[PDB]
Amino acid sequence: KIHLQYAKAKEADGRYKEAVVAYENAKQWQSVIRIYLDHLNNPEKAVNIVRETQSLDGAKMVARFFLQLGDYGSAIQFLVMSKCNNEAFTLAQQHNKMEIYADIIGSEDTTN
Repeated sequence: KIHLQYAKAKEADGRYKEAVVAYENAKQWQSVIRIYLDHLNNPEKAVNIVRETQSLDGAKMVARFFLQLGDYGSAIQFLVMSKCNNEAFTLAQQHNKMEIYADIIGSEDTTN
């Protein structure tokens, strides 16, 4: 919580130097994602928490911004749509319909 205090303080400045530490130490994929996706935009940065700390829908912000390509149907599942059984399945249909991309989302945990 002390780190989160310094996080709010430096956020008022704007330097995400170690505020990501301030967040993830406080177990904030929330604040990590807010700051990085807001500025860093690094898929690896958010994917850190996404693939080792189970970041929920904060990763989904990254995909919400990065789902603007033909092969980004993987991106919709690259971040796993958080917990989603048909959101990413609607996205798989959505290309025109993408059965190949649907089974691509079926690379591990197709649908639930």
